[PDB]
Parts: sequence; structure tokens; C-alpha cells
Amino acid sequence: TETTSFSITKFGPDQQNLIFQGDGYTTKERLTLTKAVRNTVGRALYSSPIHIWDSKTGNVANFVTSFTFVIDAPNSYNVADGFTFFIAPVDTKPQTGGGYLGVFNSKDYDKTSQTVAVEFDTFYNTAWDPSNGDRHIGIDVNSIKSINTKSWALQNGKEANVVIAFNAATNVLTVSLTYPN
Amino acid sequence: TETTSFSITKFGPDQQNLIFQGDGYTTKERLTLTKAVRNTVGRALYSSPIHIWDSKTGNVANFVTSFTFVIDAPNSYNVADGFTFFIAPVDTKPQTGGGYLGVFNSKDYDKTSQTVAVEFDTFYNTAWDPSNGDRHIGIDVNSIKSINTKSWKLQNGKEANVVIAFNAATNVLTVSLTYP
Amino acid sequence: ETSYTLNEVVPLKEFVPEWVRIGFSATTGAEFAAHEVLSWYFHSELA
Amino acid sequence: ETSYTLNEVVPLKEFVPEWVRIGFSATTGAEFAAHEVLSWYFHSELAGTSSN
Ligand SMILES: CC(=O)N[C@@H]1[C@@H](O)[C@H](O[C@@H]2O[C@H](CO[C@H]3O[C@H](CO)[C@@H](O)[C@H](O)[C@@H]3O[C@@H]3O[C@H](CO)[C@@H](O[C@@H]4O[C@H](CO)[C@H](O)[C@H](O)[C@H]4O)[C@H](O)[C@H]3NC(C)=O)[C@@H](O)[C@H](O[C@H]3O[C@H](CO)[C@@H](O)[C@H](O)[C@@H]3O[C@@H]3O[C@H](CO)[C@@H](O[C@@H]4O[C@H](CO)[C@H](O)[C@H](O)[C@H]4O)[C@H](O)[C@H]3NC(C)=O)[C@@H]2O)[C@@H](CO)O[C@H]1O
Ligand SMILES: [Ca+2]
Ligand SMILES: [Ca+2]
Ligand SMILES: [Mn+2]
Ligand SMILES: [Mn+2]
Repeated sequence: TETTSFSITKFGPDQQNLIFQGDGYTTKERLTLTKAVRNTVGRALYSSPIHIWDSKTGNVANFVTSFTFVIDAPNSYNVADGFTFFIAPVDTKPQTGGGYLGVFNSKDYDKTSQTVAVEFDTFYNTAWDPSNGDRHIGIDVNSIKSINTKSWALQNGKEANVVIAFNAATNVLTVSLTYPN
Repeated sequence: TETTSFSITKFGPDQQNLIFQGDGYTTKERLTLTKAVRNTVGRALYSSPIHIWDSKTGNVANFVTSFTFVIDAPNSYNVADGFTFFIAPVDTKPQTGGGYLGVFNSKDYDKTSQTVAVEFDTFYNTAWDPSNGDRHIGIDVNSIKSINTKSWKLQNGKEANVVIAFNAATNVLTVSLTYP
Repeated sequence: ETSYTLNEVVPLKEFVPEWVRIGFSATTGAEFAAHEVLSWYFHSELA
Repeated sequence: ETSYTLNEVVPLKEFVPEWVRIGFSATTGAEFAAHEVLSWYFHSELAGTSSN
């Protein structure tokens, strides 16, 4: 057994246990990943590496995470690109911005990526997003083209609470977004 | 609120959430800090910083840690120097070895060290240790001369379980060592 | 009121290294928006 | 089963920075011993709202 847990309820000016990348900073009790400025990237990572599976044993971890985020856009139509909760190699640095959401660099599976990310995607990139053109939740394994997606209506400026859980016995990864209105 | 927790029941060979310093490393599910070898120092630090107090609210944190450890001397006489659990600045580096337990450098209070340590001292150093010569548990703030001591009889090669708890409301630090 | 859920079987062990770092990313391109996180909780356990 | 307990009032915010790292050390010198740890558990909690 190995367990890692932490909770930050109000982020504060010198939040030393987070690694900030790109334009991530903490400000006014929030973790601000991007400002409403065009073409930036911001990322933030928990400081400790976590052990997700063991080679000796074949054992994979069970985990759960929840967080509440706010996407604040200029208006409901000019919103982009999105947000992601990702799991990546320990030395992960920002990847391609724009519609690649700073985690990936391609629409085709790339085993080198080693990144699993749940995305809250607000912009339709015709080359890889679902043909309905909707805003959406998705699970990305090693490519920005999601292996599954659910359509989502963005409520601009509202807080959304998200729970993501992984059950190692069944390998099911589950994500729930709830707008408290 | 801010919380930080972890548990490691058995240390693997690649224990990436710990920072190793001096001779520390993991071998056969144990974390080895020193080997039964002369003059070394080993430290292992948990990788995240811990928000222990806040200058904006003035609030301090409550915490508990527990660990099982073993000292394994050549025999019950020739044993030195001891082991430490410490809280230090995020950039902490090994300090002087020997009787300073790789964590202090002076017998005299140094406010710039900014470390408090709970030690389990198995060697008597005339210059700052309990004159009774006993092995002992001590609470050290910024010097190797503890502000408080308790005698403790070392059972060589035996697993000791310790609990260290800090109560922010009373600012009391409690240490319990029990041999099964 | 409004909730959304997604479930997939993603054998994590087949894609990611044994030790990983977790966190958040957000980008803007030709269009933009502020993306901010208000709190975060995480817990994992490997037998 | 034999135990030793020690208590001390030590006002931490006087002695440590706001952000710290915790860990173990062990040294040997002229005299020596192997020093190992077999397991470790930790939990901290800061109100930064109340006090506890
Ligand atoms: C069909 C066509 O070819 N049109 C060309 C475009 O190719 C050309 O550039 C691109 O524009 C894309 C969008 O084009 C829009 O306009 C055309 C016509 O005017 C429309 O046909 C088209 O459909 C687009 O409408 C925009 O569409 C989106 C959806 O696609 C709308 O959002 C929503 O859409 C849904 C469904 O349609 C629904 O309707 C919603 O209500 C609606 O709001 C949007 O409203 C509408 N308006 C605009 C202004 O487009 C861009 O997507 C494309 O890519 C960049 O931006 C997106 C979004 O942020 C990123 O996801 C994408 O990855 C990329 O990000 C980065 O953008 C910056 C800035 O452009 C790039 O940086 C520049 O790059 C240069 C080289 O490329 C240099 O490096 C330069 O230094 C650097 O600053 C950066 O490279 C991008 N990064 C990456 C990884 O891609 C791209 O800009 C446009 C230009 O005017 O002209 C069209 O005619
Ligand atoms: Ca997109
Ligand atoms: Ca000594
Ligand atoms: Mn997508
Ligand atoms: Mn002493």
C-alpha cells in the first residue's frame, strides 16, 4: 500500500506544492490557468509524483479527484479552447496549445504521449472534434481525438464541480460534471 | 483548508515521491538511511512542501505521522549516532554529520536553521547530551541540544513504532515510541 | 441542476508510466476565455 | 510491549517557515549502526479559515 491525498480549498499567493507551467499562477484564491487573452497556455501539476500502477505486481491504483472550475469567456459564442485534467509522465512539460489543449500534439494515436486526459472542450476543431460541433466532455488517450465524448452545454462564468474516479478492478474511468444550477 | 497525506507501507526500489540525500535509498522494501558503516549520512524527504502555517491568518496546522523503524548496531554498546524526524525549510540540505544527526551544526541556538527535529539519539556526546549518558528521545529546536529529553532503552534489531502528533490549538508536540 | 457523465474502460497501465504527475491544462487560440480552478481534492491508493 | 512518551509545548510558527519539507535523517560517525524505516504515514491539515 501506498496512498497520496491532498486538498486545496482556496489557492493562495505562494502555493508551493503545485508546479505551474505556462501562464498558470494563483490569484485571488483561485488557480488561474489562462487569462482571457488569445493564444496562451497555462498548466499546474501536483508536486509529488503519484504511483499509479506497479510492474512487480500488475496492481493498478484506484483514485478519485474533484475540483470546481470556472470558464469565463467574453460571450457564449467566442469561447475556446478548453480545460483538461490529465495524468502524464513525471517530467511532462506543455505540449501544443490552441485546440490541442497543451497536452497533445496530434489527432492520431502516439504511444510516446503516455497521457490520458479528460477534457472540457469548448471549441470545435473540425479536423478531430465530433461532427455535431458541440462543446463536450471527452477522454483522450494519447491523441487529441477523444476515444469517447459526451456533449456539454457551457454555462459561461458558472462554477462547475467535477468528480473523476478510476476503479482499478473494472478499469472504468468515470467523470461527472454538475452545474449547481 | 489545505491537507496533505500519504502512506507507504513498503518502500519499492523506485520510490519517486521521496527525495533522497546522502546515502539514503530503498532496499528490500525498507528505506535505508545509513548502513552499519562508519561516518555516513542518509536523509529522505517527502517530495511535496507542506503548508504548515499561514502568515495571513496566523493559523498553524495539526499533524500526525507514524513510522516503524529499526536500528541495527553491531551489538548494544557500540551504537551511534541516532535517527531524526524533522521539519525544515523546503530547500533543506544535509547539515553536519556525527552527533549532529545530519540536521544541525551547532549546540547553540541558531534561528537561521529553522528546523525542529524529534531525535532518537543512541550516542552520548558530552557537550550537549543528558549527563546521565542514557540513550534518549529529544525535541530539538534550532540546535542539537534538545529542549526536552526522555531516556529510552534501545532494543537492538527490534522494530519500534513511533507516533508524532502536533496539536496547533495547544502547540503541544507528542512523541510515543513503543516496542511490541 | 444540470449534470453530465462519461464512462469508458481505459486500462491506464497500458498507456501511462508507473509513476505519473497529475494536474490541469488550459489554452486559448484565436478565441479565448479565462479558465480558473477554485478547489481540488485527490486521493489514490495502490495495494 | 514497552512505551515511552514525551510532550513539549513548541510554538512552530516561531521556528519554521510557512512551507516546509518533512523527512528522516540518520548518521553514524566513529561508532555506527544501520538505520532503516519500514513504513511511514503522514497527515497535515491547516484550517486557514478557523484555527483547527
Ligand atoms: C475554413 C478556413 O480555412 N478558414 C480560414 C482559417 O483557416 C483561418 O485560420 C484559422 O481560423 C480558424 C477558425 O476560422 C474561422 O473563420 C472561418 C471564416 O472566417 C470560418 O469558416 C471558420 O469556421 C472559423 O469560424 C471560427 O470558427 C469557430 C469554430 O471552428 C467558431 O467557434 C464556434 O464554432 C461552433 C461551430 O462552428 C459554433 O458556431 C459556435 O457558436 C462558434 O462560436 C468561431 O466563432 C469562428 N470565428 C473565428 C474567428 O474563427 C481557427 O480555429 C484556426 O485555429 C486557431 O484557433 C482555434 C480556436 O482558438 C484553435 O483551436 C486552433 O488550434 C488554433 O489555435 C491557435 O490560433 C492562433 C491564432 O490564429 C494560431 O497562432 C498563429 O499561427 C500562425 C500560423 O498558424 C503563426 O504562428 C502566428 O504567429 C500565430 O499567432 C496558432 O497557431 C493556433 N494554434 C494551433 C495549434 O492551431 C485558425 O486560426 C482564418 C483566419 O482569419 O480564415 C478562415 O477563412
Ligand atoms: Ca477544440
Ligand atoms: Ca549523541
Ligand atoms: Mn475534443
Ligand atoms: Mn541528544
